[PDB]
Amino acid sequence: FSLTVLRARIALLATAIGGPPPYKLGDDCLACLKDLKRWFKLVDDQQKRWDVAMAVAEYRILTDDLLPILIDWENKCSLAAKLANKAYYDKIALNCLQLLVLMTWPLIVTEQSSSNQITLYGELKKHQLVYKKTILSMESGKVLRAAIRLALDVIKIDRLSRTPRDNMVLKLVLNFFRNVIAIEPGEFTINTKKSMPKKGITSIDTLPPNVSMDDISLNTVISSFHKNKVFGFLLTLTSSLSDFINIPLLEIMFYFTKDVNQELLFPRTSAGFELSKLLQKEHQMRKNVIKHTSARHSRFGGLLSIQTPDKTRLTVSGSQALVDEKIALQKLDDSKKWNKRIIKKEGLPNSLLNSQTGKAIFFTESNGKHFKEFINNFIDSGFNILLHSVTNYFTTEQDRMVTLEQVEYLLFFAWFVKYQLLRSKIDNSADIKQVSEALKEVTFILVSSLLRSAYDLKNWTVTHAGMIAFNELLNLVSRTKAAQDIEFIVSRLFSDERIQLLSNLPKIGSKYSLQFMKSCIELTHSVLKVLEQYSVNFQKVQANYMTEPVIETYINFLERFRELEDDSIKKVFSFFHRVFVQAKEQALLFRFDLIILLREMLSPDGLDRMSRSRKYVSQFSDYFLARLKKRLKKSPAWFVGLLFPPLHNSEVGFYQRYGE
Amino acid sequence: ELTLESLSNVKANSYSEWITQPNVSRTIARELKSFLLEYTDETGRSVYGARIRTLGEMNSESLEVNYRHLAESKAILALFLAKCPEEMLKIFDLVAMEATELHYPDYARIHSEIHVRISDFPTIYSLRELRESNLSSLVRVTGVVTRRTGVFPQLKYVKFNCLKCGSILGPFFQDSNEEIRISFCTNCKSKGPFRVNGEKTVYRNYQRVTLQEAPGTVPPGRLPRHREVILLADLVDVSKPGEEVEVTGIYKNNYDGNLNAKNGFPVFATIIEANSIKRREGNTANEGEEGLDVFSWTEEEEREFRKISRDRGIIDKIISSMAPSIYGHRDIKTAVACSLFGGVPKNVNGKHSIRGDINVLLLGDPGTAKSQILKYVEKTAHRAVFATGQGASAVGLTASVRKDPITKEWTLEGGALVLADKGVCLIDEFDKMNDQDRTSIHEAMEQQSISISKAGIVTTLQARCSIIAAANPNGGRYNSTLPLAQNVSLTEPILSRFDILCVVRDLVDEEADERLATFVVDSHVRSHPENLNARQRRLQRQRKKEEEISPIPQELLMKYIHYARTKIYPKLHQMDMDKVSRVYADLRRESISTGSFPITVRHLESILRIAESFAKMRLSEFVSSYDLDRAIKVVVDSFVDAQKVSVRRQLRRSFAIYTLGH
Amino acid sequence: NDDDNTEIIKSFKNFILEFRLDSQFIYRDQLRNNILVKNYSLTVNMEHLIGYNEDIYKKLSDEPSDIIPLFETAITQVAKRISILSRNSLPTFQLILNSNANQIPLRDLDSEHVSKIVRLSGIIISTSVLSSRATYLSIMCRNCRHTTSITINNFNSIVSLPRSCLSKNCGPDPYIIIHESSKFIDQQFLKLQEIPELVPVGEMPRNLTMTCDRYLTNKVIPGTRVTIVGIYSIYNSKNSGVAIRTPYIKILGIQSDVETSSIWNSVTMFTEEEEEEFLQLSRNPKLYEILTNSIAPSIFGNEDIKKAIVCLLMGGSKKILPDGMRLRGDINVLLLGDPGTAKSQLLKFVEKVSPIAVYTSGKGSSAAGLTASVQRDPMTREFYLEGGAMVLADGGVVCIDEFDKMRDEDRVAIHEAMEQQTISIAKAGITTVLNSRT
DNA sequence: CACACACTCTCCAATTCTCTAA
DNA sequence: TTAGAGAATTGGAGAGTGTGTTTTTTTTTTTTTTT
Ligand SMILES: Nc1ncnc2c1ncn2[C@@H]1O[C@H](COP(=O)(O)OP(=O)(O)OP(O)(O)=S)[C@@H](O)[C@H]1O
Ligand SMILES: Nc1ncnc2c1ncn2[C@@H]1O[C@H](COP(=O)(O)OP(=O)(O)O)[C@@H](O)[C@H]1O
Ligand SMILES: [Mg+2]
Ligand SMILES: [Mg+2]
Ligand SMILES: [Zn+2]
Ligand SMILES: [Zn+2]
Repeated sequence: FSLTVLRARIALLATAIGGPPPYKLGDDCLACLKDLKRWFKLVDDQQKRWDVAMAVAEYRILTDDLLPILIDWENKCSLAAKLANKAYYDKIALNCLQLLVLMTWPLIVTEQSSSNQITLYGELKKHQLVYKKTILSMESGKVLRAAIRLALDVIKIDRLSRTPRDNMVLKLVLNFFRNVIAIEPGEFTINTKKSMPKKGITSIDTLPPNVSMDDISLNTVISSFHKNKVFGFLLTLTSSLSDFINIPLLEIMFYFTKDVNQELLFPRTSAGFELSKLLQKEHQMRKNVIKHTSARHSRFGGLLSIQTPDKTRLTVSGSQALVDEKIALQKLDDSKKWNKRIIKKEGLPNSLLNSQTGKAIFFTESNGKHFKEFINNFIDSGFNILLHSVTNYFTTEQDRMVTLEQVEYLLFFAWFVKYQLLRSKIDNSADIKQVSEALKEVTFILVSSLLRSAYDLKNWTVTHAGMIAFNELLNLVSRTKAAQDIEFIVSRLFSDERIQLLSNLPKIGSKYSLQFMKSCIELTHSVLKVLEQYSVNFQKVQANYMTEPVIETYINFLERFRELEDDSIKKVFSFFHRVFVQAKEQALLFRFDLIILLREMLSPDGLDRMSRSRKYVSQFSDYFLARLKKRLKKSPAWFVGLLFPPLHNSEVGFYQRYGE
Repeated sequence: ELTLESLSNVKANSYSEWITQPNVSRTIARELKSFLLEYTDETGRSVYGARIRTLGEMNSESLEVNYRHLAESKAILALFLAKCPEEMLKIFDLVAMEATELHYPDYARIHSEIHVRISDFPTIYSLRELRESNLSSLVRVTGVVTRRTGVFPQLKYVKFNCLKCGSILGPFFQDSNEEIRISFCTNCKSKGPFRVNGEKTVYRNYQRVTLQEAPGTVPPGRLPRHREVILLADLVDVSKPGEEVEVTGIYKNNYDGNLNAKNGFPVFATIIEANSIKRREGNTANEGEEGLDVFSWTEEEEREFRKISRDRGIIDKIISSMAPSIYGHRDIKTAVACSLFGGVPKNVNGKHSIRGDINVLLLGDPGTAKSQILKYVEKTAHRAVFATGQGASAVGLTASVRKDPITKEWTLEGGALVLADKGVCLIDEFDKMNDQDRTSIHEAMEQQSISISKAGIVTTLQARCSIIAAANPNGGRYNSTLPLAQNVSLTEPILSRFDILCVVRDLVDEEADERLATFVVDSHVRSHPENLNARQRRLQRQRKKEEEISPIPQELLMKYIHYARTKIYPKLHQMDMDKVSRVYADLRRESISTGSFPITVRHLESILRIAESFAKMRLSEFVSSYDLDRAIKVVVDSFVDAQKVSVRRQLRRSFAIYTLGH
Repeated sequence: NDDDNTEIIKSFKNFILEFRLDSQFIYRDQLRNNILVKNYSLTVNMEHLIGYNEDIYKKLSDEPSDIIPLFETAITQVAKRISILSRNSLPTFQLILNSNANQIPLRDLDSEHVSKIVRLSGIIISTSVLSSRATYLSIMCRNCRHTTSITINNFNSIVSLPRSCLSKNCGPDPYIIIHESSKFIDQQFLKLQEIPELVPVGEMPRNLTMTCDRYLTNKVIPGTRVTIVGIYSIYNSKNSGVAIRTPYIKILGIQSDVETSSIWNSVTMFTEEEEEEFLQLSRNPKLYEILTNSIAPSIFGNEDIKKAIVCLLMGGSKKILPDGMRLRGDINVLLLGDPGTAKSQLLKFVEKVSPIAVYTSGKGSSAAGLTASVQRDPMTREFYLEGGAMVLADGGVVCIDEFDKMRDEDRVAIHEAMEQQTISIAKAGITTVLNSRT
């Protein structure tokens, strides 16, 4: 009975505000706006119900009433700003935007959260997408042009002349930008209280019919940003950095770039050439597929017996097996219906924290061109200044930072410092000094301390937020060394204290997500190349790398060849290639896991024949087989020792791993 | 407290959701009650107050609410009803019950619920033009009824009893389209068998009629589409099989596994839950009229009937207003008017039964407007059926048996004379039907009952028709020098049935030709399609054109005829039986010698029946002497004018003494 | 519920015992006389039940299907009291009701009147063969052989074997009926068609399934007009909407006007006073003129035809000679003549006055519909005969109006049924010689 | 009816896990 | 850090409740419109 009364009040407020067909402000509009604000605030935190927002979304208040308020105020604001009760006509938009940011606030569910919040999270996440869907498509999304008025009114006055109260207005308006663009589809929380049936989840599309994946992607957000001029707003806000406009702004312009790769920026009928190439690749893989299918129908009945050792007469069907004995053996292998158990595992805005390499958001060519220059202009305007502004705050309240701050800060830092270096690599028009300002000693030691502290608390996500920056630390050290003593103080503290941390993560993180494993291989590849120009010892750092779990975690990445790219396979294979003659530690490489992956590599079903990956790999595997034959021919026990793991006995450790 | 303006500003995204809001529901109910209590038309009287008075007076249970009235005032409510009728009909039914309880307190004892029959829906569809966009919205399809199941009681409020643990389940509303689903019980989550409770359960009537696209509106040569129509309580048995009706109702769809299996696609089955039914069979020329019954009269209409009936010479006005756009032929018009009003069907002590309907035979030369008069009669009469010449078989005129394709047993279905029961049956080109087809209407035209004893079905249907047949003389021209029997191929048994036999002659008189040509040219000019809003301006133009030729309006003439037929039964108390006996004796004496028209006792009863029809025309409850002298004149004139020209003058001179005064 | 049931039983028992109009206990005497001739029933008038105690009538008319079995139990108890010396095996008596309530037209029986008592009139068009409904159902458990009994009331509410061993699990349905110890009663399905004078305008007559029971079976024959006092009940036959229910009437009293099966049940069921009245009538010296003057009194003249119609109605005397051949005793009359001479009115009157009569027109009548039609049973796929006009009118008169309009191949079928008075059928594997003494 | 299918109800030993082991 | 003693959980066979069939429209009459 309480819920339907709440619905009655929401409907009563809906018909009290007014409507169209020009929208009309009803009597006591401010009073009803304040009443709605008070009710929503009371039910949000004081009572923790999350039901008033639901009723508002139901009456389509945000679309039918709230948006037209700002749209109707926009023309009056333009007329007043071009002509040359303004306070009453200005304060009306304040409450509307305060309501908008409150409803657009992301919803977080944890164990401490009550059942109502988790129950309504799945029913309100779709409405969250609805809000951003209707906002972006509302006549070029001009509501953001009205939003920036709620900031330029306060920022216009002198910064030293700021207001102890009006200062919260800037935070409230700024939160709206980061809230609207952080809206992403949620997860279908399957009810796992009982065993699931012989069929899985039917539909994973968490989108209401009014919401389409076309109209909610970050491409739409970036197009709306460009068409609403707010690029100038974001540039001018950063141009006047010289506190409260730093923490929100850290993620206001980061959300749409939290997971967008920089490779799509440069291509390296224009879109149709890649279309033709992809058609060629899929034609090749389909051609490889049909090599197994019989020339005739399945019911042709091709039966055979393999005269296997012991004169066995095992019967396996299939005319395909009559072509090759290997096909018959594979049909023998996959005939078994028994399988083992494979164990498996975002609380913060989804991104690298949960995005596979192929999740490249489609961009319009014009939109891509605009976004290419927008971020470059931001870097040329205020990048290092913004970093130095938050350097002081980062040095304090180390234990007072919620896990959201690390994931929203470290990813931003690493992504932009990586983008600057790749942009400088592709084109020389950008100086390295534009990113060289991040080599400050205090910033480096603080970020390293955060990375090491995240290890002991089992905060794997926060630690993965740190490796992505640690890779670019070594990359930038190399870039500023080759293109050149400031780099020494940043790249000499990893002598004894930091070697354990970098040499332990690969041995333990192999039982987690793919990206966690991908971080460590890049770390090792970068660290093996930064020190090559000075060699504290080349033969000593590599000694701690040649360990069996390290080889296991490197070879576990190779099993995903159906999705590994040229560089992903290149780094993994080059790690073993660079130690073939420089280290000569191939004895630990003698597990069957690498041999079966080599068989998969050279097989046409794996790597592409026309590409430039399988040729050098095939030649190196040809040499690998020669090494295997030479080492196996000299030890009969090594024929079966190749399968079993190595031993801890003293004499055999040098007898087998080194051959006396 | 929302104004009508808020109702137009939907807050809930969906309309059904918008209507279901308690505040919006209360506002809509209040607005509809205000509309019912306060709507007044041009004449100033409250339409729905009188409608509710009539509803309660006859325990009608159904309130006929015109859609045009709902659209003119509070158009947002009309839009809501036309878009989401499922809930608007419930709200408006509750409002109608409240209004009736206002006029008739404690009416819930007579009828618990009052249904609303929306009439005059603007957008008329056909069973071919329905699409998915019409789902769960009011439609007004038109088609001919094909099948009709029996009136099976249907569960209204199912109150199941749990078998495992509980004993009471919620009074679920049956949707009349899909079976009620119980699923997990409330007393315990465990599932088991369920069955209804006979203690507190109410039933409603249920009939599933199968509409089929009318052969008139079907494109020529194409197969006709068809949809099943559910007739709920108070709507059952209102559409006879084979009749053509216009069905207003919600166009709903329900899922059935059989259809999905057959078609292989997740396709649904649609069905129309009828909200009102108007029959358009036998009045296909009556477009432009309003209401579910063209022949229903309001209290003011009845007062107007009683006011105009008291006029002296109302019979002449009614006769002159039969075929206003057909010049001359006053004898034919008189005969048609007498047939349209009919006589009183007697029944002596329950044993002897006398026919009470007048049969007319129009026999004459071509191009004398015999078929046009028949078409007019079809337009005017309440229940009229048109059948022509060879296109009417013996069993299609009266009754036929068929093996039911679904149940596989012999069933009896009526024909033209049953579909026109207590109406008129029009047989154009009477003389061109097969003899073994023409003889099939001998019983139904005198005994007024069709007797069928075929395929083990021994029954006697009832057909109180009134045949009006247009014939054509042998050779195409009526030879005045020969008797009637020599001009037609019909025999005495079929010629004696017709009370009035009008002989039409196409002669050449320059004055008559001039007058007829002037009338025809004037009528052709008047009927030209190129000859304060649009509706009442068009109505004013129609009345202006009508008043030129027809003294009494046609839309009022139809109601007048229906009122006289269904509410008047004149008696022959005050009469001079000696005059009728003398007339009959003279008729027989002159029939046997120098004549061929058969004069049996049927022609004696024809005088009484025609006198009763004339008394009906004046709405009188007693046959006056004038109404008897006029019937005698009609009968003797029809007898005389069918005689050969040699003896016609002598016969007229002999019979002049009975028609003294005119 | 035991206390209320016992109270109702005792109340109606006291109604049986105490009711008397003037010095004669009507229902005690009727019950004893019925028991004497092995007529285990009781024809209870409804005015008497209202006058005795209107509360009992209110209870009965509220929920008849639950109260009537109690009244039958009370009748059985009174029968044991007044026909058995204290210190059994007496069948449950049947209650036959007689009412004078306003007749509800057969088409007016709608959602309301369901489970109510309705009195209505119609003409029977079909009578099923006798079925067998169980009353005492001796029953035995399949596994543990726990024999028990079930008693059936046959007034369906709107019972089945128990779904329990009812005294190792024995399964869900452990009961099999013992057919050598059960007791059954005969039940017949009728089919009522509404009066031809009561059908609405332009509507076909409507049928209604009906059920008799015990002493109300074999009481009517097709074509007879009856008035029924029954319970307009509901049953869900599994033979096309949703939640639809096939309606039917459970008969509690039939009041024909033409006697029972056969004529007066092939014998004389004439009350003594009316038999004496007939004897007094037969001695009237002008009986011939009285009978002639009362045949279609509205038809002037036609004295000779009225006399011949009287002779036709009475008929001759049938003879069956020792050698086997029989001589028919029925009179056929043909009325030729000019139109308008009231032949059809005479035929229609004869269709009324005659106790058994069928009116048919020559035009709308076929040979297979006049004598006998071989029809295929929709369920069993087996051919069977359905009687025609000359079988319905058996023992009476069939009036064939418009005789000369019959097709030449249809009029021939009457040749045997008019003289030999038997209908010979050899179709679809059937070979029978029916009887038509019309 | 009963044999075969689909599937809810129900259940211990091999498979995983983290406290105490070497 | 290693070879080995302790907790802790849940999938794969099986007890069991309820299903689902076989199951049919031939051939023969009777009607009706054309032929
Ligand atoms: N002698 C008579 N007495 C009373 N009414 C009569 C008499 N003769 C004829 N009628 C009436 O005249 C009409 C005769 O119609 P019907 O008797 O049904 O037809 P019919 O006499 O059989 O002639 P058919 O059938 O066309 S050959 C009825 O309305 C009778 O009431
Ligand atoms: N008296 C008349 N007044 C007006 N029109 C007439 C008259 N007689 C005949 N007509 C015209 O003759 C036309 C044909 O008439 P029709 O229906 O063919 O008569 P029939 O079938 O007897 O030949 C009609 O359109 C009608 O308008
Ligand atoms: Mg014509
Ligand atoms: Mg006749
Ligand atoms: Zn329950
Ligand atoms: Zn048992």
